[PDB]
Amino acid sequence: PSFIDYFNGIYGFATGIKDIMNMIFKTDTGGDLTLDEILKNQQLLNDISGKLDGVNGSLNDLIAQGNLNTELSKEILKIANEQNQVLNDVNNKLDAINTMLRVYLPKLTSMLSDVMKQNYALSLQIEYLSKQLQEISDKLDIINVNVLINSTLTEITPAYQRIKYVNEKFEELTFATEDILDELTELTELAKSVTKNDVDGFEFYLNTFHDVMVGNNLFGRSALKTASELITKENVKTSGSEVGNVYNFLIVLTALQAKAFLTLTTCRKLLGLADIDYTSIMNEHLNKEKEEFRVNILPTLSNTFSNPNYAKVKGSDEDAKMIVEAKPGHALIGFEISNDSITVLKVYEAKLKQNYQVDKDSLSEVIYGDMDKLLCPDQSEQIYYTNNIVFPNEYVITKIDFTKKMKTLRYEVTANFYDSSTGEIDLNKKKVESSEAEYRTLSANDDGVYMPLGVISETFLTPINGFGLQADENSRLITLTCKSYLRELLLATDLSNKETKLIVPPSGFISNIVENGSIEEDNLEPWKANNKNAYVDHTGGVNGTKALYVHKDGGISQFIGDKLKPKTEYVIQYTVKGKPSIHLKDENTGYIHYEDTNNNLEDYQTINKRFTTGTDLKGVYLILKSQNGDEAWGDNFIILEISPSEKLLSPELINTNNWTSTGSTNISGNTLTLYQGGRGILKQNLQLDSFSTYRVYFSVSGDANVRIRNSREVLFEKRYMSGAKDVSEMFTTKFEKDNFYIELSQGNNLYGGPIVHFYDVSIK
Amino acid sequence: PSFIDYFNGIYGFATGIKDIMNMIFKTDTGGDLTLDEILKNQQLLNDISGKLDGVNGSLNDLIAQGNLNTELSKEILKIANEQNQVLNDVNNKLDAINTMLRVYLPKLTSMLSDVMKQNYALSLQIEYLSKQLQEISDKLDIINVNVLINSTLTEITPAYQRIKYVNEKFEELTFATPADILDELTELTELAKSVTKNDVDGFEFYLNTFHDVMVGNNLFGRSALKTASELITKENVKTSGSEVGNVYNFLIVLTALQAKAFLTLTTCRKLLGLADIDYTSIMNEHLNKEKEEFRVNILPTLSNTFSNPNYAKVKGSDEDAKMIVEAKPGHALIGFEISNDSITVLKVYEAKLKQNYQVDKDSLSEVIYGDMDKLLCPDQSEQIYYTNNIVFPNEYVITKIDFTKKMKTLRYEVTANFYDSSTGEIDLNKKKVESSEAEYRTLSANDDGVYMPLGVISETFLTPINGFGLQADENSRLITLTCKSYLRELLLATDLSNKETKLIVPPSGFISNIVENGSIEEDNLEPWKANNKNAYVDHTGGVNGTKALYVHKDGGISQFIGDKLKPKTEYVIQYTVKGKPSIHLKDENTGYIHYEDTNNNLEDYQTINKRFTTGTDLKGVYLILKSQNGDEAWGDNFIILEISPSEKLLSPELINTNNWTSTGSTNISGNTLTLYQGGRGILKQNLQLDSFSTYRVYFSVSGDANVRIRNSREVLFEKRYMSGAKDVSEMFTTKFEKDNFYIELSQGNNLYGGPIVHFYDVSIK
Repeated sequence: PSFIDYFNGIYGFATGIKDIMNMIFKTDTGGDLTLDEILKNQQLLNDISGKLDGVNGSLNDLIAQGNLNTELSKEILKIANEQNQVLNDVNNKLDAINTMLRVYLPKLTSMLSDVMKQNYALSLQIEYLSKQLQEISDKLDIINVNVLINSTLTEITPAYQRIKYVNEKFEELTFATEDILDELTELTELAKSVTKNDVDGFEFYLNTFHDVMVGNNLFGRSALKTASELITKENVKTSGSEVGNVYNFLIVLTALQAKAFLTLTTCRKLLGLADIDYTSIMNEHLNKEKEEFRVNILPTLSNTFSNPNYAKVKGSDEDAKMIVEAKPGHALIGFEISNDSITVLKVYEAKLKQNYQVDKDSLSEVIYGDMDKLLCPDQSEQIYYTNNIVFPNEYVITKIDFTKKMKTLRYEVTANFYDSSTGEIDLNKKKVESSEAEYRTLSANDDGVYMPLGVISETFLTPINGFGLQADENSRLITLTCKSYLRELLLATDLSNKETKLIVPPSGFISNIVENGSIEEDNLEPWKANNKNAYVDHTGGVNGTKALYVHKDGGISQFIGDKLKPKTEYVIQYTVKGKPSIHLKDENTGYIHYEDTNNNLEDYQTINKRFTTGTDLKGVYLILKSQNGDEAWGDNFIILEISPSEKLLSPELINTNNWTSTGSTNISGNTLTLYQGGRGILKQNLQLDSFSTYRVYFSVSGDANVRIRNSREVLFEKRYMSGAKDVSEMFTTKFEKDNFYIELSQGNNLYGGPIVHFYDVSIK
Repeated sequence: PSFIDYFNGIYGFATGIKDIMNMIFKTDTGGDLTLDEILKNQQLLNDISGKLDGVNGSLNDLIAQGNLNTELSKEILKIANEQNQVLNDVNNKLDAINTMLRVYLPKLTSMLSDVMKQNYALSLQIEYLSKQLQEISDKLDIINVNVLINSTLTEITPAYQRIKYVNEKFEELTFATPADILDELTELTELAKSVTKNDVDGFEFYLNTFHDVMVGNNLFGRSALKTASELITKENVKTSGSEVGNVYNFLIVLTALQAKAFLTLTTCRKLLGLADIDYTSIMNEHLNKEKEEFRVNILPTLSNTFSNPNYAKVKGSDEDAKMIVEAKPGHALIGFEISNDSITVLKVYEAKLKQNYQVDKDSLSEVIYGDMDKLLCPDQSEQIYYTNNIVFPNEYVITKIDFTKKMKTLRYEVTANFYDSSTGEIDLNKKKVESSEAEYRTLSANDDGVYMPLGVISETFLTPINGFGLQADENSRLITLTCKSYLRELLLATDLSNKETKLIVPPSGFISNIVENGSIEEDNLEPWKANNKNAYVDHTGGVNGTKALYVHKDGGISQFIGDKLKPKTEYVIQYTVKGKPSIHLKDENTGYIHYEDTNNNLEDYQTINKRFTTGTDLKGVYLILKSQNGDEAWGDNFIILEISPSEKLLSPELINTNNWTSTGSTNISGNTLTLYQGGRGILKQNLQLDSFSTYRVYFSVSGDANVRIRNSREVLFEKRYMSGAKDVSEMFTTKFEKDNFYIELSQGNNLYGGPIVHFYDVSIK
């Protein structure tokens, strides 16, 4: 589960905790004593009143039982009235204490609830970031332990254990809370053990945690440094960059510390103790850790991130192409390639606001499906022009083309100028391509090639500065490495202690049209059941969800006709169990776009297909029934709009009307003829792109020589000599694109009479 | 944050804390055994007692004066007895509370006020030294180390953390010191109960283990001092001091930790009214054992030389200049500092000595020099650094260091005056050493500037300088100034012998500046002043945590500094400012404008530093900070330094036409020399050259010639230019000679008759 709200940085929740601490302090419960002192005085007055009241009762009873004289009874009544006045004063004080305690208890419960509210509001972010931390930690099963790591762990685990224990137990008890003192026994014990001055108390371990993190030890290193060196390992394959991962680590550390200080203040207030204002110390710790990370950690980190995983794939080698394009004001900020059933690529766009921030409102998601065929070949070889583009700062990638001509993979990137101060991207473009001199070829192999997979995006969505593809032929690996502006955004917003705003890449598809596809909201306001059957089976679904179910003949339907397009391709996906039947059906007209029937899926199976739409569209809706009369239940309904893929157009270039001939040579329609004995040649000027590839076709008879070259560089040249029946040849252009020409020639002396012929000479 | 005050060494704060502990012992609390007596119930218990005593007295009078004698009277006796029990409990509680409030509270509040007042200065000193030691430790590497270093760290980290935290917490809770006073006393008593509780892992246990690790009584006989010295002595560690000073600073920090820990322990045991133990004996034993360990097993194996900590790329014109870093009569050089914030500047500290090389705080003059980058660095034409480490004997203190950059070479001459160890007077008995000739090193011409030294060149505490050396690395193009100190002797004589120690610390601030309150830290601008009701002290502004001067409309903040100046002497101005300021050093009389800085759209704080000269009446000059036109701007860190004048190089001509001892057929016509072919004649001229100096000989020769500048037994230069000798300038040195040097212009041939050879403009410069 991911959160769509901003993250606000460490400064964000630091200021939040400061506000909560101010809220705790401003409250004036009693302002006279503490809880323990209140209860001690309560017991004191209880015992005093009990003894005095027993005495007075005994006196009154034994004097009323037998009255003897006038003066004796008079003085007895006088002293009894005086003692009763004293008892009334004692009882007044005791009732004042009782009222103080009765206004104390509920006030403290309300304060703890108000605390826990914002504490839980914050805890979700650190929960997701700690989940990512655990994901990166699982990869540490192959990194052997070093003396540095051993020492840092043995030094930090006690303080960390104690701080985590205190925080989690305080949260647990404050949640369990929602006389009362008998119920607050555990909370009071915790507050008394946490606010206790001791040689090895809680504040001691907090301070030593900070000192071992920032590195204020006499002869100790900063634990942030060792943690970054551990995270920044080559064997560890994570989704984001190194800046992002060490930033997540710093986030979890500062969150632990801030929650600890908050629990400390809340416990002090619960016990009625004085207010110490730990805001200053918390800010000192957090800011010192931030400055450590900024000065001695961040500069030596990489801001480039690649794909974490690969997948064996086979892609048709038939001239593929795609164009990951952003809108005029939008930019590219992240990718994700999924290869469960279909090889889909989601791309995130967004408007920028300032200091490379990402506008959450404008966050859009585009889909592509040509990655399989593009990146990986099926049977016959492949070529990739490996070159990591690196645009300068202030430029953000907006368009990334992939043009697979014959068997090459060439890509061109463009970066628009982004003003850092403002959030606008002007139409000042810098175009780079994959240089020629450095290409790498994957040989034809029966098994599939390893295509990138997973999330290619910074831990927090940010603009992309550079793009590159790499290929390894020894292992047939492919990697897509991008470059982000996270260092700049951090140094500008969070490491300068200013307002931060960040977005985390979500796990699901934002663009999917089917609302409540996962069916997590128990109320099916989007969906609906026609007949009194087919309901929400909570036990079913993708483990912890609420699946849609069908029994007899009543199918659950959802209207999604409007949010579609005509003839545009779409991708359907859904997990189901039993014998289901899914149909994307239109009420008007009997057109059936997607239909899935007859699937004895005893266990949950994930079906993913592609289709097209062609109808009125406005009257279309999704339907889930049961095959014939059986029962079945599904979940995770997804319908994605994949962007149309453009077909690579190939101009003929060569035309019979552009054959500059010299000497005895004749061009008849579509045939060329060079006569032996003459010094003639057929030169033709061409217009070739910069770093493109081209394919020349010839059908030649006789001895011939052909050279496609420039004045100072030659792309292709060959004398086929006797045999030249038919030949197709690939040739590249490199950084040239100027004054290129083809020469059909044959230089000999006393060869007269015979001739050489060319047919179907073409550049495609 | 330095402090200009005699840092009395371990002996100092040791005896101070011993006195404080004895005073704490002398404090009398009495019967303060009722700690679990809430003092905030005095009024309640007093009211209850005052209201119950009346009833008790009424019952007593009834049973006494009353004539009733019956079991009724017996029951009345029982009732009175129960009321008396209640009253007696209330009165016992009230009496305990009153005693604790009128005997136990005033004594302790006074005692703790005194404890804190005395700990103030010790805390200041030890906090500065702790900052320095933490910088050093940051400059350390502990990744790849032995088993002994690892064991010492394992053994010393927990106790160190515990003791440091406990000291800081006790200091905070004491400074904390009505319901607030009693709550703070409750916090102090909780901390005291935790510190003094009977467990094997108590504060005392950690103190004793800290001592055992400092002395070497651990598993491996490895004292923490030995690992500290081994880690600080490595080549990678570059600090502003020697190994002696750095390990002594380590010892100071840790012994101060221990002493303050013993003080907190005594204060806690007294606050809880516990049996006294007299930790003064244990404190003295620990500190003396650790000082003895340092003196015996650590100090002898340390080097008392300190070099430059940092380097900076810098260039310098090939123009020749002479500099004389000297100390006034009776003074001595005790430290330097090369700062290149904006321009290269050299602070030099001079002070009179008192005894055992102790520096006098009162006499701590500071001089400034500005021609260090133009002297230590070349611009575009190579450089020759003469490198030799001088080492004077004991009782001799450096007073003058003279750099003479005659040509493209660098060489220095040091002078050391005799110093009496017993008294504090430095006689005028001088020993002069120079940079030996045979060992010079050349930096080739390179477009990129050379790495000039930078940082504080001085022991951790200002001490006299014994020897000086310049070293140069050609491959790395580095330059280092390695000086030698007397800290070992000053310590063996004062501190490690348990005697009154007096140590000063490099102030880390241009004391020489004439702008009072330049940093503007004192909120009350008694020196400065505002003409109009505007331009005030912006506390939020300034170098992070300071109080900057501000200007808005047309009222500029001014400070009078006309007197403390000189006419035509060069000065350096420096100041940080934000906004659009306008700084002017203006004289009320005459419209002369010495320094003027206007039009600087410094949106962020920028540090402007410039040089200038003064020429006016001077007595009516003052500094002014206004805003350009009408904008606003605020600055801070105002500094005006008087740089010592630099002397220009005077190079004797030496060669005069009136001293040409000619032999054979040779003729000298005015400024031309002519040797006739066919004759056995030669032109010999005697010269007077200095010991370790360089000279440049210029010739314009026509014909075949040979020239040799040599002595009777050594030759400085010799060359036969043969056919072509149109013009030639040659550098030559003298080495350890300076006696009977002569130039010979000669050409030896047989049957060559008729032609001649001519020399012109032959000069030695």
